[PDB]
Amino acid sequence: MFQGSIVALITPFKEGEVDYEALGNLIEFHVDNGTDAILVCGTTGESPTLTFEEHEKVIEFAVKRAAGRIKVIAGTGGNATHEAVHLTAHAKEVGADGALVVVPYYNKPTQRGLYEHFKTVAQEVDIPIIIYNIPSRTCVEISVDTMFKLASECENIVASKESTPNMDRISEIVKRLGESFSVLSGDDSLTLPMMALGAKGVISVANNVMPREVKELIRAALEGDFRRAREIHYYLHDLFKVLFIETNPIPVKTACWMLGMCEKEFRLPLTEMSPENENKLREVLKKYNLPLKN
Amino acid sequence: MFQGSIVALITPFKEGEVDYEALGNLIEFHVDNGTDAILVCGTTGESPTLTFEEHEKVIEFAVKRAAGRIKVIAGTGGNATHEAVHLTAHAKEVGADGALVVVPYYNKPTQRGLYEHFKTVAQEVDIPIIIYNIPSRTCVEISVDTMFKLASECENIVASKESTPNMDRISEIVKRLGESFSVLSGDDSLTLPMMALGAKGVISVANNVMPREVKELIRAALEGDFRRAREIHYYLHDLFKVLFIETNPIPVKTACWMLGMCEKEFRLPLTEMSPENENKLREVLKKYNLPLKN
Amino acid sequence: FQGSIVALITPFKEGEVDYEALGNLIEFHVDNGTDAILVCGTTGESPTLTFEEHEKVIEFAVKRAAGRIKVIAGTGGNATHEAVHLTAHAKEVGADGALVVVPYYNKPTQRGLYEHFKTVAQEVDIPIIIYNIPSRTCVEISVDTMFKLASECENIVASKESTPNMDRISEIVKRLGESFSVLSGDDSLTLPMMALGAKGVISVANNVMPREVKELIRAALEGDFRRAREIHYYLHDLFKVLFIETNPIPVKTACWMLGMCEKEFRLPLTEMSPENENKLREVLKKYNLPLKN
Amino acid sequence: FQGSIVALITPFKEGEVDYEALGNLIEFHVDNGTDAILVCGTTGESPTLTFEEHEKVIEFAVKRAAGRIKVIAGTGGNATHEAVHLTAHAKEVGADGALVVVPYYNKPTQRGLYEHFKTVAQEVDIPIIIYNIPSRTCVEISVDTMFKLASECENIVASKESTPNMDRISEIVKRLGESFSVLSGDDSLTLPMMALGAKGVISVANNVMPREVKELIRAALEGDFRRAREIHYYLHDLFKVLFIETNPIPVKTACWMLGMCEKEFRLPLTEMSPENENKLREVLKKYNLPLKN
Repeated sequence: MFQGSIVALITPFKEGEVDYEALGNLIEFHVDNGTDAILVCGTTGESPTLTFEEHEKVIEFAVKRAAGRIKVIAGTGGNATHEAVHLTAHAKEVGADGALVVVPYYNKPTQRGLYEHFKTVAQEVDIPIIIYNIPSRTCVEISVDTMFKLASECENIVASKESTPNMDRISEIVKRLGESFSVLSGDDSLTLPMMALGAKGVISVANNVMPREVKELIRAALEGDFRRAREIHYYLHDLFKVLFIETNPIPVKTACWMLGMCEKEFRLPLTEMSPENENKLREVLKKYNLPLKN
Repeated sequence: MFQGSIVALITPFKEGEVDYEALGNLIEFHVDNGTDAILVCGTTGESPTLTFEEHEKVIEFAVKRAAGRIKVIAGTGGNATHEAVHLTAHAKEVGADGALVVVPYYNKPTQRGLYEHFKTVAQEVDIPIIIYNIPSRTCVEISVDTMFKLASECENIVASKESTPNMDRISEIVKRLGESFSVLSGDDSLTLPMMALGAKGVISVANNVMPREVKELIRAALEGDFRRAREIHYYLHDLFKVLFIETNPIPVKTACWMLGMCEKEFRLPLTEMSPENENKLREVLKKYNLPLKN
Repeated sequence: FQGSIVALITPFKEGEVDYEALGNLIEFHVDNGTDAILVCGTTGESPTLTFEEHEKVIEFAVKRAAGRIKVIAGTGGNATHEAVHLTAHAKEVGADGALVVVPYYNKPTQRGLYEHFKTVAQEVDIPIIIYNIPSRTCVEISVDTMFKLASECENIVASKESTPNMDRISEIVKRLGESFSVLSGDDSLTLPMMALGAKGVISVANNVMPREVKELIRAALEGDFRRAREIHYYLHDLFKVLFIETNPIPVKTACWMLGMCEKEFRLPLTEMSPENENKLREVLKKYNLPLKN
Repeated sequence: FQGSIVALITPFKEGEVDYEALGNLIEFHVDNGTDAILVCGTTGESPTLTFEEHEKVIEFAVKRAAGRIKVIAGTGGNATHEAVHLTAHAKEVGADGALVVVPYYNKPTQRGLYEHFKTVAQEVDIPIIIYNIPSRTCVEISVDTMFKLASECENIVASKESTPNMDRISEIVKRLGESFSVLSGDDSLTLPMMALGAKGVISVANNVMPREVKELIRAALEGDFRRAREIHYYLHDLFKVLFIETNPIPVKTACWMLGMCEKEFRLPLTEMSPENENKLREVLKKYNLPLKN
């Protein structure tokens, strides 16, 4: 059921606090632009620097604002199982449609550890769970064997956001976990090839600024029209690349600021772009004829 | 122009010499199974252990025996420019339809060195040239910038065999180089996603064993029917994987032996598979109900 | 900061920090000559300790140590504001230094890393040790950034390097002051790093064979690498087995066998596979360690 | 095999091997204390030399050196039959040893790696040095395979290790005999590898500063790492710049600047990017070297 165009929403900041009015407008932005679901408090949403309480407040707020018009997925994981259980329980409590649980970063648990982590959370909270695999950030990877064991034991574990350049891994997951499981692209530039292999959508960064176009790419792929998919993919390629000229979400939050959707404010260790890179970004957005407010 | 199902043909040996009887039968095998072109003396053909002379002989043998019934591409590269020019000139003289020139391995030339290497070969020999990029073996990669410059300056540098797991590189090549350039998959398990991005075919290891099925996969992709492409892809997945249980071409040549197409003979440093892996290979081939003779 | 420093494990007992075990651990190192105790590091399962447990463990280590042994507090994370607060607390309770890991997971730009450490350093007047371990953080603080940081912040005085790149060690030693201190972040690399100029090690092996490791350090610091090699190769098997599974799984299991703590981890960490635990036991018995479990 | 060994460049002139220049290079090393010369190695552009030139260069070197300095012949490739014949030729013409690289590009299995070296070693009674450089060959010979080879063939006596993994060096030193010799395959890692037990280096840097490198090796062999460190750090800038571009592009260019050979490579190798060549010149000037070009 998790499919289509999903946006990894940035978390607006103002006066060093979560900017709820901007977040609210961001939600409306996606409701009227065709986005299928919003992921709040994810990596792109700067969850590392959000307090545990801001996490629960943002999730609760998003659910209330969206109010069923679009799905709301909450980023509820970390590298501590007990903590992930509590936050996932909260998401369940406040009405979130699903929980995105990242593979534990930094402490590099064994595969048995990864199994017990996800199993513990899934058996504790009756909410759809999406595994989030991104080795380039977590410095560890959940094996397909482990994913298979997890999806088989917990009807609760239904999908995986894959931020991996290995198409072979996607093939393995699609083939082994079967049709009731859903693979979601964790990288905009790889959505087309991943969907050609059976992925059901993408949890996108580019979605933050060009919702309609990304949505179109997804529908073309879902329809099996890859001639049209390629057309959109190559048109959006420049955007996909520039959004990563610096560590995500630095570029995407900066782009949203340029479009007047939020304040140009991050929380350390994240910082504003280098003037040179920020100008490259502005120039790319202009080529797409986006209405820049700042 | 170079597209479809192309086989990276093994080079059969017998009594420590090239087995021309077996090589001839291999050519017949591909002529009546619909293969689009035969590539001889590539990595899968054990070019590393073939003398310059055997290279020359295998290429002429392939062209003459093919007798115009199937395209013949000659593997003519190495890591020394002078000899690459010489062998490529030979391929041209004996009527090869094209030359596959690998990115120099081991000596890791600079990008300028790669530019001069390929430019020299292309300008000296008027034969269509396919660049062969495989970083996992050569330990260096020809940048897209270098490829763009070469393709722009040399009319006969028309394609690239890409054995890379980076779909983004494929996107970059398709987008930056003309519609007049052809990208060929250099990895059987990656053919589907690469063609979804615009690749025109594959220089395959698997079609040595199942040419009809692989061509069917290519046909579906070219027609844009990725639903059918996926069915073939996943059907052939076990085959694609087992053929790399040990360094290519050890398993594929062993598979050809089991099918009775060649002797189970390699040239050191290559060796026969371990008894255990060989048995695992046989099990996979039986699963595909292949007519094993050995 | 120099010598044999131990990246101490954090004992657990039925869901909570085991302070009696931790207390014995402190005396264990006071009695064996260890130069300093690092609490709440990766080896101490910092990832699964709440913020309150961090500050609690840090104060407990300082107060129970009572100046008998130097205490270093692991106070970093990937959020600058939190790191400042925890580092301030370490300073507040009297820790001798603060180990601040390079932000993990969010991969800050070098400018971000600069501002991260600068902020903590300028806010808390306590000696700071940068902790670089790319294999876990998935990002690396550049030597250019370290140079700039050490040049501007007088209290940024050292770096724990868990890197297999000896060239990076050479660049740091060469570019940063003679005063700056490079501490090995990998037991297996202590000898080569010290031959290059490193001042010591923040070890994992220290948790079970404090005297032998201290011996390795002394020989290296004395310039007697003939002897350092003798100790290095003798402890080689120990060094390797301690990483048969993700650290601190092996070392805590070893401490348990030695009767130094309960066999309890916090998920996602788990007990070793029975076959790897058997391997660990065999190695320990080979060093004739008095196992109690 | 030990001490300071030079991976000699191969001078070219008008598309042919420049024997006059080569002879002078040999005298240069006899005059400056180099322990052995390796001809037709990666640094000597073996990839672009014909089998014929390989034979010619090796025979020329032995005849010129005439025992005043040891001569090691690069005789390997990724084809076993070919390596046997070239190695046989090296022994025939009087080479003191043969360096056989781990097969590149075709990625043999460990069994193939075993058979490759075993076949060469059993066919030719000449001391053999294994050359492991994963960054170029794209495969690595495991310590297990090395152990099996060294145990089986008395003439497989050493390994040139171009790896940044000190743990691999420790493993080789500990597992293989005291007789087996590990030689650094990277100038910047000679110090740490020797601190671990390596016996010398097959260097690129001593092509231009033979005396200084020799002193580094001597200090290390004597166990005086304080002195080894000052030389290591003194030569760091040189070690670094010699790899600003793929070796041997920088070192051959340096030799040309020193007037030791013509500025000529064989494609696919090319002259340095202009900006990089200028950076190289600056570094050599900093060392006050007598530049002729």
